[PDB]
Amino acid sequence: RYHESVLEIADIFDQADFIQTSDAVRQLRALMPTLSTSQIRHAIERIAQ
Amino acid sequence: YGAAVVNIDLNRDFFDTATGIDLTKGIPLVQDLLVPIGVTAGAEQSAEY
Amino acid sequence: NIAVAHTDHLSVVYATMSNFMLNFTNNFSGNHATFKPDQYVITSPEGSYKPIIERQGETVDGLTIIDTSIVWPILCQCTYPLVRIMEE
Repeated sequence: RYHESVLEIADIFDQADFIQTSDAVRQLRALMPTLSTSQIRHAIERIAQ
Repeated sequence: YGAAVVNIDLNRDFFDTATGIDLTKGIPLVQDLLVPIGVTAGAEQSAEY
Repeated sequence: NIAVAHTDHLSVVYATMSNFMLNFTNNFSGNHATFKPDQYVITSPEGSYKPIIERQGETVDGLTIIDTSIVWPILCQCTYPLVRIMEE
């Protein structure tokens, strides 16, 4: 009897210049599709472009 | 007189096409930044928000 | 870089393939310390003894010997539909 579930680091730590935990950023991430590292890299490359 | 409706939009003049943003739909939308993998074509669209 | 292709795509091909009709044996319990294959023979009082699994060494089929080196191309020279940017 248990529930396996993900726990974000933001939901553990809350240091101001370490782990961004603004509810703004929280909900904004909640909007994001699941991400691989290649996806993130594609994002950075796009912003840079 | 005769202004039917007055909205408060993000300013297109500031968030120009040079930003990559398209505001014609009433939300910011940027193509090919964050984008899901493993999905049918046209499933990428919501992530543009 | 390739880990999503493995976990979040290839895993399903394994999960399907395990349900295929002719994949009839239980290959592995996930416990290296304890698992042994179930072993069967066709066997007769008259004296036949035909083990289903047996060790005859390298065969003409080319399935018996395993080059583990295969892991390298898989890590370092394969593309995947998930990596990358979108492919159906």
